[PDB]
Amino acid sequence: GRMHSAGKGISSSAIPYSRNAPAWFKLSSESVIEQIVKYARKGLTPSQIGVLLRDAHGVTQARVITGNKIMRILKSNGLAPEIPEDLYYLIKKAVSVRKHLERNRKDKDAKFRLILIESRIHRLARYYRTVAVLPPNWKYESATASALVN
Amino acid sequence: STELTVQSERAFQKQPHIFNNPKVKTSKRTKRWYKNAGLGFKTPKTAIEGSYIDKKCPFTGLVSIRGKILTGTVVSTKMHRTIVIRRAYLHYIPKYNRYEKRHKNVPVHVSPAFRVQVGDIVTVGQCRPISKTVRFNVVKVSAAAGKANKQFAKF
Amino acid sequence: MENDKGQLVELYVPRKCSATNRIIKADDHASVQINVAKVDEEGRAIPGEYVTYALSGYVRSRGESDDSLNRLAQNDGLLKNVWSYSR
Amino acid sequence: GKGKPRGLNSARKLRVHRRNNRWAENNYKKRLLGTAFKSSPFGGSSHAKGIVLEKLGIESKQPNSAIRKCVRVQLIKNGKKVTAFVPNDGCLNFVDENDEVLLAGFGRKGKAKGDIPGVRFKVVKVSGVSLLALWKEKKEKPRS
Amino acid sequence: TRSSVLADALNAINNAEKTGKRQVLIRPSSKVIIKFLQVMQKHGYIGEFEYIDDHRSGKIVVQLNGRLNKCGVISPRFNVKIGDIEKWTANLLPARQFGYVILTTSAGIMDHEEARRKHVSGKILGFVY
Amino acid sequence: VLVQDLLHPTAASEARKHKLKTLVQGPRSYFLDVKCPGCLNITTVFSHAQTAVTCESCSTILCTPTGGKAKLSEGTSFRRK
RNA sequence: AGGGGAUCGAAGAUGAUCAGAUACCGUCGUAGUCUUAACCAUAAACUAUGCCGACUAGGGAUCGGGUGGUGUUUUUUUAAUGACCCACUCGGCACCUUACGAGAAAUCAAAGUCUUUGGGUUCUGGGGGGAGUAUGGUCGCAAGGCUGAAACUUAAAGGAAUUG
RNA sequence: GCGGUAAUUCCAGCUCCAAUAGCGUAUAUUAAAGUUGUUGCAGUUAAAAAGCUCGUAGUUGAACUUUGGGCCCGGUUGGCCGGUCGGAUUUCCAACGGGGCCUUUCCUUCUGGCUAACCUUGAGUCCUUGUGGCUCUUGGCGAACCAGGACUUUUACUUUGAAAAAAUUAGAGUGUUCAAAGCAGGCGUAUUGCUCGAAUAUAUUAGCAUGGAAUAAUAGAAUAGGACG
RNA sequence: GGAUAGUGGCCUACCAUGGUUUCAACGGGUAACGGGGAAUAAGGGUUCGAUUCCGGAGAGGGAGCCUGAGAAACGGCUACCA
Ligand SMILES: [Zn+2]
Repeated sequence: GRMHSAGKGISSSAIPYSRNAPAWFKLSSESVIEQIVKYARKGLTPSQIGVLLRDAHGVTQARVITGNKIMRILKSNGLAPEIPEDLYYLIKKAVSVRKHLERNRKDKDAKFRLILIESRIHRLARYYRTVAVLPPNWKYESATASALVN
Repeated sequence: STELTVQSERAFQKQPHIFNNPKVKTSKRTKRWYKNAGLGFKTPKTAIEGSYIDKKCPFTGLVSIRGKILTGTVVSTKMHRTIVIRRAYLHYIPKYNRYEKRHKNVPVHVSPAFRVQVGDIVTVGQCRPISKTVRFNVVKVSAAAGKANKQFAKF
Repeated sequence: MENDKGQLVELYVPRKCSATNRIIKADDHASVQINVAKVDEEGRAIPGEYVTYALSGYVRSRGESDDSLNRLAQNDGLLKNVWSYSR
Repeated sequence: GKGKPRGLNSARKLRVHRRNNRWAENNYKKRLLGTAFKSSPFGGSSHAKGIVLEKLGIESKQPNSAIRKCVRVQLIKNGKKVTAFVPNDGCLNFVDENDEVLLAGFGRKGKAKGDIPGVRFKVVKVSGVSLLALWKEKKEKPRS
Repeated sequence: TRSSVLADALNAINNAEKTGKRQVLIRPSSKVIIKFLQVMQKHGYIGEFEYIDDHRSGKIVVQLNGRLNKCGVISPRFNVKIGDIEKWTANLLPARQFGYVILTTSAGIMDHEEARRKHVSGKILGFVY
Repeated sequence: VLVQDLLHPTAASEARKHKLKTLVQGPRSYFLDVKCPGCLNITTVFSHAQTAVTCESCSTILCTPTGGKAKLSEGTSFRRK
């Protein structure tokens, strides 16, 4: 696949057959759920949080030791932010790129890339809006995204 | 659609031959008539409770449901007491042995008993020529509001 | 290939490769018939008695006649190790 | 699967495309535009009569070397002019100018026949009688 | 993107056959795939297949012999109106006397013969001979 | 080749292929209980860091990440699983 | 429309050459060539070969990332590192040999799995010439771009290979 | 493609061929044409991949949710016998279908009408040592659809059926003397009738009706504003 | 409300701003009446139907109308154009 290029690299997570376990793992649900939530107070992303936990701590996958995905925990304790993580970071990027282009319009490369990024933003937002996780009138425009990120 | 004022016409809106005597002190003010379409069509509470008039009402008006009974997706509710619905289908073409997405927009009356919105799948019943284009009458709202409130705010 | 009331009809029921079971036909002058001999007690090897195999020109060409030989004539008991089903 | 949409609901695109590419079929185009009527000395009819203007002697193409006897003809139905060959040996002896002849096609849909340039028609009858019967001896060319 | 997993399976099997192989690793398993392979083995074209279970969509190891000339899929599962099955078997089968057109009906995934006997019909899946 | 065991692959040429090209795919990264003798307590670490992990109490270090695994900070010990 | 204008250098003038030589060769040299702000939108813009997906065959290199080694080499004190070596794995730019298979052939790991004819999808072509012409529409300051006929004519035009 | 002095193509004689009460021609159309390509084309060099990437309408779109076992009921061919005075039905038996079952298993649901079917049994038995067999009312099966009240996520596909003019087509019957046709006709007591017909099939798309539950869509309980009581 | 045998923007009055469209509206072309059908035989198709049956429309072009159960009739009338 790989949309906005013709790159065809394979790179991911080989998820274990072990839907349960980690056998050698102690603690409880309580432990890691508190972890998640307090890190959410600190203000980290479920990607950030999961990476951190899987590193310094000993959590193979948060959903296994706790039958629930991270963002679901966040939303459950009222920690879900305005818009999702991927859409957020897309808009943030498009924002930085756009500032770069405001700084020199001579860079057509940045134009092309800005088009791509924003197209991804629009397609994604269309998906999100379809599944009701975004108000069915939600649209991205630059002049408002500047604020919307910050 | 309708709503408000009820008596908002130059003429007096009244159900024909439904005399309510002044001398006979009633506690309902106005005497209401109604029936049932048939075919399984429950006459909604808002029709017998309500105080609208609509002579083009299937449940309180002077029309009759008979002939075709169709369903469709509401595409237009911009007019008054009448809507347009898109009925989609697929057409078989032999030479290619395949189908093609077609559609027709049917004009259809809608009583002030119902409360329609663009998207509500609806069931209509063919009546007599009501207007220049209208031969159907909304007879049941199968949908709801497409989970509208399910797009609410933050927290 | 019989007919109405039994009776074999139509001549010639061709061979068949042992490794692939794909028919061996006449113009394939690239097929092969390998004859291994039914040896007996101490040294000697009974002539007039064979374990025979067919090998389609296909496989011969593809270069798998050797390997398929090993496989075929070991679980046919005249080889011990050499070839293994896993890899 | 090379271009063509194989889906189960892509009838529309398929027949549309079929029309589109039908237009590259020469006789489809011509049958649909109306050419048979629009152009063409005959009106799309099989035959057409017309009066003889002058008698022509058309030198044949290469590598042949002769003179092809013809006539210039003005078609009655539609006043269009057109030159027509006169078949067989003689027969240009049978016409005379101002005569009222009967023309048919050359069996090539337009397209001049052999070595005769720009002649897409021929003579079949003159003066009311068949040119053939004249060339034999069965019949004789009427009064005037 | 993977458009028809059945199509992939059949292509896989055929491509294994031709090359002179005796097994196939096909991927990833499905219900239609399984029932198809089953109607195949019911007439002894393949040996026995095994559903290996990756904790995702599946894997299948199909042991095959060599009776199989060609199995395949009809891309747009057309609708067969019971008078049309004859037309299809005529279309892509070597002879009257053998081979099987196989289709999905509201009486299950079955071959044109079983469909004919049962007197049921529907969409056309593929074919085997 | 021509005929082989797809259901049963040798541990050798199964341990060569890609993490997704195995028979039934699975990870190739391990957890290890790691310890620096400064304190007395051990902390579980994932072999590929991303995050530069420190010990329980003493703000020391444990590993600085790389293009893959985590380079353990010299004066440390570890145990798989 | 400004700057810039070393160089080479459509135009143009010249010396030659030739029957002629508006050329090829020599000299002079305007515009150009550079850059800024706007245009313009085409190249044999080519791999003359649409994109996503699956499968079908062997070999040695090389780019990038990773892993494995009581390999070499760097010495300081053994390491750490850095370069190199070897095996393996992803994703690359390419070659090699093959050919089960394809082709009209030249050739092609796709141009294969295609009369045993169906993974999904976008685009174009239907004898040659007339002709990318005419007409309309639209785009541009212009040069011109896109969209784009017919009448008539014609038995061939064309591709790959073989011998001469 | 023939003809420029020996023309196997012209003008003719002879001889011969082909079709034959008919044969040529001109125009169109269909087949040939896989040269319009759904079936089924072609696009490196022959006609043809847009300079490039985005991208809306359109076409298309991974996998996974009742699978597996047990029992009954009655059909339709066919086999080996025939029991019989060409065809017949039991059981012996396989084969191939349908219906209903119990396996945690809505079948819309109450409120009675209806009950055909048995867990029933009430006496026993014609009769093969009896679960072979069904007439037979008194505790005990719902769905088979009645009518009334109360509600139901929507589809595509497929089956069977109804509703369906004739002529036309496919096609049965009848010797217009044959035949294209026609729907006649055929038989005796041919002096006071007798009688077979005037079939069947297709008739698709859409609408109605009915069975199916694979394939493929659609809707649902996450700010629980959820499910039944 | 009027008008009709009667439903209806059929017409009038008041009032609103709606109705169709790349699933191709609207417009143009047709040497276009529609159907039962016909020609062509592997199949899928292609082509055609003015014409013995059914439905519609017209009576040189247009309008208007009398009579009547039924006609906007034309082998009826009235007016205009040819
Ligand atoms: Zn420490």
